[PDB]
Amino acid sequence: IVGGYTCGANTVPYQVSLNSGYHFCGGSLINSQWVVSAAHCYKSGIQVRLGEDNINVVEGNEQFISASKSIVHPSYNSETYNNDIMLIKLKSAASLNSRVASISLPTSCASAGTQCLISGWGNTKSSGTSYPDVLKCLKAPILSDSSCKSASSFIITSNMFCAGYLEGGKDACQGDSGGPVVCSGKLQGIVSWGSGCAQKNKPGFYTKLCNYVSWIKQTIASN
Ligand SMILES: CC(=N)N1CCC(Oc2cc(C(=O)O)c3cc(C(C)C)n(Cc4ccc5ccc(C(=N)N)cc5c4)c3c2)CC1
Ligand SMILES: [Ca+2]
Repeated sequence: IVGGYTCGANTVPYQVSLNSGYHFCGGSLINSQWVVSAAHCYKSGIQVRLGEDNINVVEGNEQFISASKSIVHPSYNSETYNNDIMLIKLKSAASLNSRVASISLPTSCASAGTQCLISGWGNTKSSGTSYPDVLKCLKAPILSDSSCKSASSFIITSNMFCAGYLEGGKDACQGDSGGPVVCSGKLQGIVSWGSGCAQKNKPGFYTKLCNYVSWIKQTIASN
């Protein structure tokens, strides 16, 4: 997260860190047994870490649970990033309380102009590299699909939205991948891609989660 702020310990209780010997991606807890992240976060050997603030210190509210199964969306396209979404099942159910909590799925999509909360342990610099230990947060508005298409020279589908600041300076970044965009208490997005971070006319792009609720619900119901 570039140009954001320290969230505060456990203030984003659905935020997870995916760990393979080190933090590599974020995710969102959607019930006691399932996390949603980005398909581009797929790898084997995933441990889900819940209840994290400082990812380098055991502070006492963590739950570390191995993944039993990962399911990348059947139509994920790694060249265009279309359908950048993956479900991860936990080997055991997480214990839910104030510091570890699921985030509601949307019943309708979010509108352009709404300020949403984006969070992660990604790079905090637009030019350099600096990775934080504690969770960072950013409020950013959803931009119109037309604005997003005007800015970018890459493929943008109806399964993506963009959010952020066309002037630059505030954005998600590498290491925030897979993490949440929450708007009015609903998980509306997954950190998916961007041309650099916080650069002028290169906003963040996000998987448009509202398009996937049926797939999420049926996949969970049958697995
Ligand atoms: C859509 C498409 N097919 N394409 C072609 C390939 C391009 O891939 C690039 C281009 C560039 C570039 O410099 O232009 C960079 C720079 C970086 C690092 C060093 C920061 N990465 C890795 C990265 C990883 C995750 C991110 C997650 C989120 C956001 C964000 N801004 N919200 C940025 C992210 C950036 C990049 C990935 C993207 C456009
Ligand atoms: Ca910790």
